Amino acid sequence: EGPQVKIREASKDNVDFILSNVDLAMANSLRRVMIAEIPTLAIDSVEVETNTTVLADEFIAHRLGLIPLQSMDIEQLEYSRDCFCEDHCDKCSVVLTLQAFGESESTTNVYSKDLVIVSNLMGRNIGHPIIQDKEGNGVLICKLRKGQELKLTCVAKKGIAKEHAKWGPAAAIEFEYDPWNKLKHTDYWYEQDSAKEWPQSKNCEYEDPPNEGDPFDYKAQADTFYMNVESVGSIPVDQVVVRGIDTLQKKVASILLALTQM
Amino acid sequence: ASRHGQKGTIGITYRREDMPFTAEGIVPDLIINPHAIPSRMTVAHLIECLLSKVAALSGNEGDASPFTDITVEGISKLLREHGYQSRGFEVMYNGHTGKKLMAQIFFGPTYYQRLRHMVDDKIHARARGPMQVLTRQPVEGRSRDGGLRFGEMERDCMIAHGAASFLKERLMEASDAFRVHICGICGLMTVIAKLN
Amino acid sequence: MNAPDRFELFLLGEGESKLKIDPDTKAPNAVVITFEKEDHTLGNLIRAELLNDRKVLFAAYKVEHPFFARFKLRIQTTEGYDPKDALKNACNSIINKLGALKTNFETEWNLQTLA
Amino acid sequence: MIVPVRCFSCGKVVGDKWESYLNLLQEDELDEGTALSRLGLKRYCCRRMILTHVDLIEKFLRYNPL
Amino acid sequence: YDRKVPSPTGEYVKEPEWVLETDGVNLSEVMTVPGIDPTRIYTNSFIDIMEVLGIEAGRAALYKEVYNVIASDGSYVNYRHMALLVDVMTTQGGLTSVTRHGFNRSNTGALMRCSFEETVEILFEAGASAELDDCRGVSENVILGQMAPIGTGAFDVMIDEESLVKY
Amino acid sequence: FIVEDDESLGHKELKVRKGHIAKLMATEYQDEYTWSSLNEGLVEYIDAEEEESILIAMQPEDLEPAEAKRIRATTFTHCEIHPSMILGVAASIIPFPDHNQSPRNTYQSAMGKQAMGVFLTNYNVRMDTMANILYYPQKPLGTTRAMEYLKFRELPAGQNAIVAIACYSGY
Amino acid sequence: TLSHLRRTNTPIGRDGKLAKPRQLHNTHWGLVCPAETPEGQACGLVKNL
Amino acid sequence: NTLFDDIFQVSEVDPGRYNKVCRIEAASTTQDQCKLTLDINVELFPVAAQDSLTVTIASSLNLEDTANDSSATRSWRPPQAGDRSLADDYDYVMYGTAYKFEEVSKDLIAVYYSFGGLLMRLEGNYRNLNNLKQENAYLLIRR
Amino acid sequence: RGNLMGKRVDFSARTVISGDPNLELDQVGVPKSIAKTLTYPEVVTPYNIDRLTQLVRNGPNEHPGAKYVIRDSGDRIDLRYSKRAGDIQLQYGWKVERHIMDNDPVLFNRQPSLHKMSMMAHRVKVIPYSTFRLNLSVTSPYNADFDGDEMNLHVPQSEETRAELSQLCAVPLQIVSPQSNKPCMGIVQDTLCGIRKLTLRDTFIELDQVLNMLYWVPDWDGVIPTPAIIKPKPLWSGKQILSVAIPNGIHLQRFDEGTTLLSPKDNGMLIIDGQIIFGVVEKKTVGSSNGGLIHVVTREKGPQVCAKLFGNIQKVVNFWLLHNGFSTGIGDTIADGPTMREITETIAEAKKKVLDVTKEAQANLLTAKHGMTLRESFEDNVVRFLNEARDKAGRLAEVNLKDLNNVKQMVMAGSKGSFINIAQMSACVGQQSVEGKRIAFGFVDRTLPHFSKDDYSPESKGFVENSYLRGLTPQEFFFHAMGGREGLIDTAVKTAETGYIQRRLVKALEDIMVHYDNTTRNSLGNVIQFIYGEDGMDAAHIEKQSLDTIGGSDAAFEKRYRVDLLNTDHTLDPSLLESGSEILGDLKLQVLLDEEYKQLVKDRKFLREVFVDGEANWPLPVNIRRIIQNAQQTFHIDHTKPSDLTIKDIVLGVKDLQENLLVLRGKNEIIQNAQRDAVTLFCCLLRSRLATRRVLQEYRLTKQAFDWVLSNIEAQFLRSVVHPGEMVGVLAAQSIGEPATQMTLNTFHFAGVASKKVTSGVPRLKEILNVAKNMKTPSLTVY
RNA sequence: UCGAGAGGA
Ligand SMILES: [Zn+2]
Ligand SMILES: [Zn+2]
Ligand SMILES: [Zn+2]
Ligand SMILES: [Zn+2]
Repeated sequence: EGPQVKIREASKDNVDFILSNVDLAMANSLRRVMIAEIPTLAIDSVEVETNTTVLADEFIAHRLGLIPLQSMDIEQLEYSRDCFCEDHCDKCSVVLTLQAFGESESTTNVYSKDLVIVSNLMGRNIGHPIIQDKEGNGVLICKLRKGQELKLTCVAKKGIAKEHAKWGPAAAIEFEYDPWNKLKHTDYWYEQDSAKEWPQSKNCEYEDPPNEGDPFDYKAQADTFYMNVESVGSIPVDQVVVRGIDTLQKKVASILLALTQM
Repeated sequence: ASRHGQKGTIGITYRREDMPFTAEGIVPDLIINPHAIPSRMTVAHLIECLLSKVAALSGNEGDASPFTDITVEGISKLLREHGYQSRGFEVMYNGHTGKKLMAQIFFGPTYYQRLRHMVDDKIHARARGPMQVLTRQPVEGRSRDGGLRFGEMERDCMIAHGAASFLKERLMEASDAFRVHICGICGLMTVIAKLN
Repeated sequence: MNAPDRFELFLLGEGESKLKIDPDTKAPNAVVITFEKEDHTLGNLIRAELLNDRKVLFAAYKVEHPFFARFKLRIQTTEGYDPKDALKNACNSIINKLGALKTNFETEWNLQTLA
Repeated sequence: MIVPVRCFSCGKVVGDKWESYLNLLQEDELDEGTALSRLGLKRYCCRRMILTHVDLIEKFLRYNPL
Repeated sequence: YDRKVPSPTGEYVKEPEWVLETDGVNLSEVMTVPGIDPTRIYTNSFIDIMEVLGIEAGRAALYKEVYNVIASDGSYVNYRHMALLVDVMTTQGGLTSVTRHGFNRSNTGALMRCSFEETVEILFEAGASAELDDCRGVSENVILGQMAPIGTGAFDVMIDEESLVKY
Repeated sequence: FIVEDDESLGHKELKVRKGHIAKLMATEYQDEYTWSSLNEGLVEYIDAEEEESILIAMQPEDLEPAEAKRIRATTFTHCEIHPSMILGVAASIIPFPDHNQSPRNTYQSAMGKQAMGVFLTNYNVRMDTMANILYYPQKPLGTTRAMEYLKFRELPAGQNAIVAIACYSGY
Repeated sequence: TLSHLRRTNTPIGRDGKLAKPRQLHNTHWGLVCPAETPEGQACGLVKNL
Repeated sequence: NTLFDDIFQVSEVDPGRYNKVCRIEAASTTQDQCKLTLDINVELFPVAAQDSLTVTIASSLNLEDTANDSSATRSWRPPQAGDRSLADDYDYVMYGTAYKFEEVSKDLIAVYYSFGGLLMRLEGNYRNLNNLKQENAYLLIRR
Repeated sequence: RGNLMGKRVDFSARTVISGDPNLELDQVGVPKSIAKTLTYPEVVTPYNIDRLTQLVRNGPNEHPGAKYVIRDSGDRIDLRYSKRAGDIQLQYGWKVERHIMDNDPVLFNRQPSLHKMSMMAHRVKVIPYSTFRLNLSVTSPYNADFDGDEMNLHVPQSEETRAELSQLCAVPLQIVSPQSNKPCMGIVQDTLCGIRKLTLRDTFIELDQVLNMLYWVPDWDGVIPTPAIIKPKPLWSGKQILSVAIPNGIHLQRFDEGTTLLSPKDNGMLIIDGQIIFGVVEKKTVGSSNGGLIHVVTREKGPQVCAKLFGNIQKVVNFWLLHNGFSTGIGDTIADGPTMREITETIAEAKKKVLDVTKEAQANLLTAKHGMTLRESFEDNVVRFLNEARDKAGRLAEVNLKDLNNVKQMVMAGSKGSFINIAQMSACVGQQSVEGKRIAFGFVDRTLPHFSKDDYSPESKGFVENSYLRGLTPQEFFFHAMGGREGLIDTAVKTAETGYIQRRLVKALEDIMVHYDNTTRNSLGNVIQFIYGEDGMDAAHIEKQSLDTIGGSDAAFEKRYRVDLLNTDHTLDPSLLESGSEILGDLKLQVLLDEEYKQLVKDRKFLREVFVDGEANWPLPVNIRRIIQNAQQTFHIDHTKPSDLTIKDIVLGVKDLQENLLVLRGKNEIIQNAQRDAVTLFCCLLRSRLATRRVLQEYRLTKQAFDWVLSNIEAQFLRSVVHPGEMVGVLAAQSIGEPATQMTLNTFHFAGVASKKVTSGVPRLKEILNVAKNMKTPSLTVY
């Protein structure tokens, strides 16, 4: 019914596909939104009780923000600034706790398996650290030996990646179009051969070669946009793409809405 | 700075979106300029960009080294077999529009290093403050709130410019300044201070 | 510090509407529209969409300075015809084009299983 | 100084990955290029992140606490 | 040495000649040598020329070097810049040095002189032999921090009476 | 190294052989056969003066028998270990200094004193007037052999970051 | 930290007439670094071993 | 109104360090005395030696006006979608502006044009008083 | 030295400078604090109160504010504290220490400022992030690379001190350097590296991208042009779209290298009425050059017009370039496979060449040159072969490399790159030498112990056969490491030496100024000159003009200048003039055409005494080879129609004008004689240009067009006169300090004239200024 | 404060 899509292969963390009947600008704008303007959740203010670890109070505080948390029910949660509470709360904040003591004489490793949510869940899949380790203890924090202590109270708040890269649930967007380069948007630098020196792309298989002899297309326009989207875990790989379209028309819905207002 | 003597300074920061990307979706950790290398003649840099990419892709820590029988043609062969373009150049897309960039940016993980010279500890601005104990002119050093010394040659400029009145006030109230009473007969600091 | 806040990039300030409509005095039937709290992300897909209309005589966006997230947008159209409606239609058409991909892919993911 | 969480260029999580990588070259006894091929480290920016990293934390730990 | 010279037809044409350059400085007797042009014959050292020919032929040979010294690296400076300084060293009488001795012992003002190099040396020779200061020197107005007779304070503005009543 | 004219099975070769290597490697494996064991007369200490009357072989491979890549008397007294050993501290940390212009490396042999990273490990316990550390330091991707001895792979100066030789606006 | 240790400062006067000393002498081969030197002031006077 | 009508035969196709464009030399059928230097793109339009290409110059297009101190018509309007037709029938087609009116030999003349970046030279006569001044003029090519 | 001539000052600021394309030529990016940390005083005037009270109530922290409020008395109300810090009565005649604002004239100093420039008046633009933003094109007068480079300041206090910056020190005022009479600034870096790729024929910009390029010009009228084609896709020529930035009402002509009025290599430059006709843009076209667009733009249009163009070009060019892109790699400096065999065979003939000559030196059969010793003569021959090799081996890769190579493109535009930069990097380094001489034997008879005694071979004497691409060998390394150090060793002293010179000059200079009678005097009244620089002209107004008279054969001067009304073949076709036949065969009107030719030929012979070198091109005021080209564009003169004036009008008109071209007014003969002596050359040029025949044969001048030219040339010349009060001698001090700062940092190779070559730059300049009787260069030329 | 050393571009 207009712009068409075909999934090449789809995994638990990655989705490869093709895009037909699409504008190049809208294609590049799609990745831009998926990168930054995607609403997530992560730590914003790490409160400290005791720290004896060889890492600076702020080294740790930084680390945490980067630890992924389940953001499946992101929209239900409200932005802290948009909230009515005197700073923080359940409807906008997910309090966590990281209590630790190097009892084991060994190199006492700390992971996501060590942090506990101390706020009300509100019966929603949100604020859960993402574990992707075989032994079931994802994302390493720090290490302690003997009398070394660390007790925290890290607090999660909404936010998009345009504020800080930690709310970036797009691990990297693989973007490609016209691998045969019929449209001729790039001038291939070569000392001997153009084709031999320049690597042939995976996306050549899914497109028609130039066959040669025929003069370059005068009425040229870009199409067939090959894309692989990688999630970090904060949100499922399917939601990543769809929410990217959702927020984009939302960021546009705002413009006309305002146009009417004026 | 790179391990070559290419003393770089930041002059704006963009995040992932605006920044250009390879087909794999790789944005550079920073952007240099093609204008450094010919005036500096920094060749070892271009191979340090190169050799580091192969060293990262192969996993086996690639030997940079000084006097070793290793050539770029030897490096390129191992990079060509690694799938990537042997010359180093990668087809990049404009982070803004998506439209392919006519020129293919040299992409490689050159070992960079942060320097102990930061702007926040370099900056200063004084609009009247503590004056020298003997000379009554602004003090020295940003710390003790010390004013910028308008050098001998700076004066030479306000003279050449024909700014007889700029430097007339710049040497006075706009900096040092002074009011005295002298004898008409002797022309010395000899009149007894009373006024009232 | 001197550097600004990261939220200032997307949030809206003290008395600055997401759009400011003014009339370009240089050329007739032309307008200049500033986008506070906004970047290429929109302007680019707005440039591409406005071009596709036949009544559009001119369409160009300009990121003033990469310091401040505000781009001006100049639109000029046919004599008599208002440029706001040219923006209004395209703005809606983009959502119609977007909404199509939101659903096409939604069913396409159900169809696709699994790894 | 602990395995740097998420790559700086792309942005893929690198916390859990240490314990696996550090053993892989020992429990299985193989090269880095094979370990980095596995672990899902596709693009080179993610690949370097661990390989080029130095886990000094380990040396700081052997200093008696206080 | 190739030399552009006018053909009888009117046009200027490349007419080369034989010029013999040396590594010695004696003009007083090489000029007296027959079979050589004692007009075109220029010595590197202008200091000889000034003594051999005369101060105006001296200023002439002073520029030639001053010019070529800048013209060397293919650098250009508008005549008047070099033709000022060159004239500066000659407009005294003989040759003036552009160092402590040459110009800092000149007719110039005491406070305008103690600015360059010799500071307490020029302050003692001025007070003992009793001398006045024009208060026209740049360094003088600078020291005093008063309206210098430079561009902006060269002339002097006064109130007009004609257009005061008029408006 | 010391080079000698006699070789019954060959022609000429330095007093150091393939047996002495394994002999040295054994000490390095356990942590007897040392540099003090090279008292043997396989290496000599060449003074600033003693150098006036001598003949050193550069690469023992390039300078030994009868008869693309970079441009290539037979009365040798001594031999060179490696031409990398001609450079000081910070100069060793420079990759392919041979491939680079000489003053460029001279400007770089100063930047090393401005570098961040880790200068020690104790620092936390060691109270100091002004100290700089790196959040996540990284050893170089490109390595120059000498670094292994200078402990640069253990205590770095920066990170390996993706450099884009670009013209992305005018900043 | 190492670079401050393997270093050599030189004085002035007495000698140093129509001589170098700064310019990298042939005899500096292997013993002294050909590139380690501090620009301007004491350039070629302070060498790194 | 028209200001030229002729056909030219391809003599030389010269890139000269270039790629997207080619320097072209041709000779007229109506007069052997007359010649041309044509600068022309290839990517979209390919060129081959010895070919009959119906060439034309002309000024502003249409039948009415004929226009009253514009001069354009003022600025520029896009090709719409299928509305309004000028001399669209012709193949390649360009727009440029003249500058030099070189006096060759007695009757012979050479008029220099600039198509933004591209250039044009031509010889012979029969053009005279109706050829140029106003200097702004188009270019047309058929089959 | 440190309290009177240069002292610590208030209302000054220092922080790291940053490049910016979106900043104006005459702009400064003062940090959001700094302009908050600095205060300008304003009187409570009715034209500011509302803005001022708002700013006072805005206080000393909310960006635009005020720290102190001064009363009618000696009271200074400090709002940082105070009780009524928010109130403030605000009464007339009161002072306000207000925080600096956008477009606020301010003094900008890049230490060390030598010349008049490097000390401009940048109008403030307050921005975030802790760095002093500055324009890219304004890196030429300061000579500052943004590599952590930090810059000084001084904010003016009175309205009068501010008026001095605004009206005398403003950045476009200093756009032309009176030093070399040519521009101070031009297009650089990306804006130079890009524009070449943009201005050509192989470049087509598609409509979508085009529409924005038009909006990016803030001066753009709104007039969309017509694509340089039609075809199935409407494309645009990079030049055509750049011609937008070039203000309409300007015509440029170059003709360089090839140039055939239709060049295929896009040589030279032609711009007419702010539109590109044909050619490519290089350092010669845009960048600071003695006619390179900007020079024409300022002079013809204006300084503000030019300052606006500088920004226009930057923003537009950079826009296409951010979207087109650019890079350089290892491949960009790689020589071809067959070229690698041919580049190595270049050294094959050279290593033979040296040996064949070495074998001559060993067998005593060497000729040994004049003055030079056998040893000296030999070394000079061996040094020639080494250069001959590398300087050609450099051309061996240069010509071999394709145009798509960005390394070649970087050099082809200018910006950052030279032929020697490619040569050493790609082909070969060459021989490194200390004190001119090759690597001497430090050890007895040997350079290194790794080499044998008496090895005079280039390999052992310091030659580096290898390229930087190939890498160096230990020997090659230490050898370049020796010669490379020497470079620094001397250059450091070279830069410390130029310092003492600059002061010596400027000190001895100071008091020297143009007085109110064109008399260049000083503090005393000691006359240096009677007319400034022998003409009494301001050095910025002067331009390199060709005097037509002096050149050509005597036949061509007669064929172009002799007007004989009485002749049939030596008269004017009445298609040129109106009264052509009614004035023909005239005897009373021919009087003047002979008298004109008397004064016109008189010049050619006098000039030939002056410029004995037969050179016609000289720097002179009023660009007449333009005022005449201006009429043909403005008045659209025919082409077909005859001249609306007569011969009596030309000959007298030209004569009557000369009278009005005054410099000195003084009644007495001597001063009037001096005024004639001052104009002398200008008239020689004027008469060469306004010859009664020329005016009609090629020029085509009407009455309207000619009378306009006479009035234009008069005001332009009277505008060109020097400004009495000009510190002329403190000036022409640094307008010699600045050229001397660089130069010697490149000087080296070639003997024979070994004395003059070594005693060049600064070494011989100490000798000159100091004026000491020491040889170094005794050498006299014998004619 | 004062006088010595290390860097900045
Ligand atoms: Zn409440
Ligand atoms: Zn008294
Ligand atoms: Zn008293
Ligand atoms: Zn990564």
